[PDB]
Amino acid sequence: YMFSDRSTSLSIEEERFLDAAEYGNIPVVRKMLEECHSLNVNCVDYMGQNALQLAVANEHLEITELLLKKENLSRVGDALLLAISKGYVRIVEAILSHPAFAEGKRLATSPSQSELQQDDFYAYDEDGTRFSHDVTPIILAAHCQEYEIVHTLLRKGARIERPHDYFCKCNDCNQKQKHDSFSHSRSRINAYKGLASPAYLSLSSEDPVMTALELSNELAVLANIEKEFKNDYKKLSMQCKDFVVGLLDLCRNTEEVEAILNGDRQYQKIMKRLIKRYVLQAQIDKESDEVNEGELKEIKQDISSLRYELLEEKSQNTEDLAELIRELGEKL
Amino acid sequence: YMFSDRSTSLSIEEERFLDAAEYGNIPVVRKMLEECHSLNVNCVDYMGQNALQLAVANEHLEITELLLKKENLSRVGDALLLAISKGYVRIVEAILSHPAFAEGKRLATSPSQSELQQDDFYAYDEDGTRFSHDVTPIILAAHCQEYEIVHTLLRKGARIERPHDYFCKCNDCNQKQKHDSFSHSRSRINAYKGLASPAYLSLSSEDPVMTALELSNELAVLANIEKEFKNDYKKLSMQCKDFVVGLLDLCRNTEEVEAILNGDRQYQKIMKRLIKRYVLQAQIDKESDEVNEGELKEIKQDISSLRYELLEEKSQNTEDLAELIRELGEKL
Amino acid sequence: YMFSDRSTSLSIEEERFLDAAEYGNIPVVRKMLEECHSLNVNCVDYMGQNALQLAVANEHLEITELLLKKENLSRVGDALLLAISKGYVRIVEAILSHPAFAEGKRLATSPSQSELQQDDFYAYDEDGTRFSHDVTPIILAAHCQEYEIVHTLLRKGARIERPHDYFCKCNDCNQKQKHDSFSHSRSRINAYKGLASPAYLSLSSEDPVMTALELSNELAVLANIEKEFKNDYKKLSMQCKDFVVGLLDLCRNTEEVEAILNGDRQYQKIMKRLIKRYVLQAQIDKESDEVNEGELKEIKQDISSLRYELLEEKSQNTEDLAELIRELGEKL
Amino acid sequence: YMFSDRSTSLSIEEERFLDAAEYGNIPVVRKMLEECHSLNVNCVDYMGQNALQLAVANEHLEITELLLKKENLSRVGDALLLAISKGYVRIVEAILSHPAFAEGKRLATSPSQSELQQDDFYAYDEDGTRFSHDVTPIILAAHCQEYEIVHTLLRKGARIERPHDYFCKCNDCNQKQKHDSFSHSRSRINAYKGLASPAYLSLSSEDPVMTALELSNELAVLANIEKEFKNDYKKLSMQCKDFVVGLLDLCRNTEEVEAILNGDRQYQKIMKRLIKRYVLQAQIDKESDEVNEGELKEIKQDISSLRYELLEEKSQNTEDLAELIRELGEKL
Repeated sequence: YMFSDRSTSLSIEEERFLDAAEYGNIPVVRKMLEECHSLNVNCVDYMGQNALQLAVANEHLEITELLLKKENLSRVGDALLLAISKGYVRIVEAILSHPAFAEGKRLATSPSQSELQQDDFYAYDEDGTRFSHDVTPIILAAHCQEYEIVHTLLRKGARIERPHDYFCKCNDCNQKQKHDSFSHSRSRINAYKGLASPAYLSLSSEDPVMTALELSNELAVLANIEKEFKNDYKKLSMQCKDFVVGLLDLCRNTEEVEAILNGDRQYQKIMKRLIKRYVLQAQIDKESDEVNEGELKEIKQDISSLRYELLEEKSQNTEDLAELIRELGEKL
Repeated sequence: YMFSDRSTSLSIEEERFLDAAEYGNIPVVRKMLEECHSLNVNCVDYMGQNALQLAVANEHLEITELLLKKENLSRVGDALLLAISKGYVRIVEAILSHPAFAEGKRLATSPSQSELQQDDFYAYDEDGTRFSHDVTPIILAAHCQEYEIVHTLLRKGARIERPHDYFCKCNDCNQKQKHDSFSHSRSRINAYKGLASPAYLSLSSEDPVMTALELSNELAVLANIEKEFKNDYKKLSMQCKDFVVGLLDLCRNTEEVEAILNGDRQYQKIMKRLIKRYVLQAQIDKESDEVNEGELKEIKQDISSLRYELLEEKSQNTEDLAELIRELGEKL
Repeated sequence: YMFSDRSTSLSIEEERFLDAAEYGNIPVVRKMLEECHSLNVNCVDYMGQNALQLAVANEHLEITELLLKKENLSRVGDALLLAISKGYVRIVEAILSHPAFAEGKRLATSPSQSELQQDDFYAYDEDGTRFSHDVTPIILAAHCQEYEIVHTLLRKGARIERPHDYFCKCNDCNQKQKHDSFSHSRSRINAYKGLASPAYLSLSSEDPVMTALELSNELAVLANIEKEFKNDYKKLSMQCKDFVVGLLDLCRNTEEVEAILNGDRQYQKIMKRLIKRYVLQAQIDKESDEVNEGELKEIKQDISSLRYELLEEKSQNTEDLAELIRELGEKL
Repeated sequence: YMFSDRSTSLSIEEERFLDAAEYGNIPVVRKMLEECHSLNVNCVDYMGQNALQLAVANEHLEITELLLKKENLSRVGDALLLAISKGYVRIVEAILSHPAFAEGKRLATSPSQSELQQDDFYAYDEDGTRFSHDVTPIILAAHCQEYEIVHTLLRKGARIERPHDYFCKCNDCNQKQKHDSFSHSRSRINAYKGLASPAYLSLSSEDPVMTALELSNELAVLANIEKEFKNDYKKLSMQCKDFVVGLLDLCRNTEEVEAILNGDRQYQKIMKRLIKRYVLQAQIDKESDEVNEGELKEIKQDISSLRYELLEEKSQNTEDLAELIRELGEKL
């Protein structure tokens, strides 16, 4: 009558490996990755998550690099999605060095259809995604509003494609509408929430005030036309108006105020100054929010990882050294 | 006129051992457990708590394993109850390797009556329990709503037995009613709060929506019938309705919505997907609560434990090494 | 025009010593305490506080023990008051091993008058106290409501003496009234706030319900009689009523409820059980408050202390070892 | 279409150096500063910030001292402004040992005009300041209300010059008014907010009650006269009234109350006592605010810095030692 995902009982090797991957015990993971050639690294815990997922979820960077050194690894895309969703920057910039993300071939790609074609890349528990099918890395990065990850995914040449019209009549949109209505509406609202984020507006365009105003008007039209999610499509336009008002408020000089209120070389330079000012201001105001439990969980896990590394390092130190002095003590 | 539990004044050995067990000083606890054969490990502090209780209450895993290596230890069940009540996962999974919990013979057992028979296992200060007598580990795990501990205690084959009817007329229930009324009503409301937790509902049944609805109706009937705790029995049914509404809200596909709203292979697979989705969502929303003082207390105690371990380890390192180079310096 | 307490500019020795005492740099403090015989350990910072005060204020236990090894130290009583006011338990139990607190001769002593006689023990900046003159350690411990410190100061045989009547007519009270009115009223309200704390009520008497009720009635009489602080004297009686209601609420058995509501061997045992239950419950509810900045300041200072200790320890390690291998490399 | 400040793609040397400066990896920064003579230390990240700015923004003191050992460094004044704005005390007291702040020649200097003359000292991204041009270090220290930094900048002999009259008619004020109106009004309100801070009032004058009252009346006059920012000029006067009321509330003796309410040797001593009492009280009440995310970011970065230092130190330890025992093992 029990709910258990792992139907097969877990061996002692997989148990020590998964607790070591959960609590960042780096050197015994090195030992298990080297000496044990019967160690299935695609093992799952009681919930059904991989050692890479357990390593990413607790912010251990070193074991994530060490696991990415292996090549039989799976569910890497969901590890990237989880690291974006919690906002671990170095884990994202280490996962993006995997060969599956070499040319950007999986980051935000509409010609390789994620929802229509069973690509099966972003997946966990071989049965479904951790988010919607329409959610791609840069959409989730815009949803979580973390600026360094958005800039890294933009430097990889991945962007958010604007959704189609409310009645586009092309057979792709008609087929995606006919297969599921609620999923299609959720895809549209998720892509528009990704488009209306201050991170993507600040880092993706060249005239962010113009793009923000056009998006606000377009979201108001899709608000009053569409009946499902009729209020959230107005909240996104309110977020765009909030973004352009925050750009107005961060101006110091009267030249900056006139450059925003006019919009029209010099304008490119003053917009590149104001975008940087707004990014640093929003970074401070994200650093001035109250503290949730997950950050202390990260700190306690990093402390335990430090404990394991230092204890084993000094133990292997005294063994490797006392061997070489034992050779003396026997030799002399 | 002073209140003091330990009537006997504490020796210097017991003082150093209890401060070392309070602040996680691992190696001097190893030294006191080895070199001192007159060390009563059942010593109590000023409050009256054991070294195992002081070690569990501050989250020191290593000294908890080290104390469980000993065999004259007492009050292990209350250490398990305290580790469940604060939610230390590794301490629970290390305490459950003790031989008193080998076959599950003490976890959630109604044929071995905890309230009626003086089992005296879950006890502190030889005079009473840290909770009610009806509180067993999985009931407290459902009360604290921690999912990994509930899954571990369920894998041990322990479950919450449903309480009897409001007038069962069997002589066990009549005797437990005649011995104490307030204690019996508290036992009933504690067991029903354990049954209505989202952790036990999500991890214990096969059709959680059906069990949640049946429990909500049963709790509404026991709400309007019983006069004592007349509102809390409605709050539990409101929690069950909140649980089934949260399951409805976490659906993505229209197939998932239809699978919840109908209830009737494919349904087993879609329920095993939705239960995992709800578990991960509730884990995130538990990780998004504000921070209390006890977590920082845990972090400071782990930092002090790390300090003691590293300082003594490098000190014993330089002594063990400088001895072997002193043998040279005298020999050559 | 500048405000500066230290009129004499600070030498480089005193500067390195005071920054090392501020940030817990243990080994350079050992070096400065040993090799420098011209080091005035009563030096003050820019504010005017001693190295012991700076060491206590940031929770460094090791340098506090090291400074208490010295004997020319001053302002120890204010260090005890500061450690009580922030609630550092081990620093208090280490400061109470100083010879000035050997027999309890300074803890809570009315025959050695603190306000009338210029004892000059609890002092900083040679001009005044960090609190009122009537504030003694156990009064401040009752004000901060920390239970372990109250129990430690009670085991030292220090207690809070009840203030006199509103018109006592003894020449001591008349003289203390004639010297200052506002100071005398503040002394009375501070001593009554110390008497009405749940810590002192729970740890100081044998029948806490009777003492709490008598104190609540006495505080209501002094509320309606006295005009100055007319509402706070009612808030203390409300705190006493809150304490006895919390004792009523923590009862499990009907025997415990009847033992509270009656008050009259068996009653001594059941009160010693309920007092322990209330102490543990209030300790949990103190550990369930939100987090202030000072705890993170303590954690960051302990981290920096750990960094300094480990870095210097491994540096002195490699020097002490490489000397003894250099003797070889030159000898062979 | 991408927004990127660093138009030149970053080399692998600059990448390893900037990630090492971001996450406090001290020894590889030592290695890159020594062995690489083609390392442009004025490199910028994706945002456009220097290695000194990235090192200051995450509170790494050791790499900040190490970078200040170099002499081709730029944007030091904005590093000082950032360290003041986040309130890192040791980083400020280490940056003020740079030769650009030797005699106080850049701290708060009106004869060397910061807004009128293009001094280009406090700058980032070669295009603008992180704050207004009128913002100098002690004005920002008064804005952030951190007392140790205000005292350090006051001991450097830097002060806040009072702004001119609302119509001063001198050609400097007329020219600064004619060049920009909004910038001039922002400069006036920023300087008056710096003057009305409790830190500058408590640490800069000799009779703080008189200065606070004169400033409150002057700010009320500039409130009712000036139309722009008409309410904030009243909020500053309300802050001055709050400051003098807090000084009244912190009095213990009736002599202290009479010394405040009169204002008129003995008065100098009692004001020097009350100013110290208010400073310590405001320091406690700043340490009793809720916790934001940036403090945990500082703690996690210090933990990672400790990890890097200890791991490399023990690695270089075992290499340097095993070389000298290898010389033996080959020699004997």
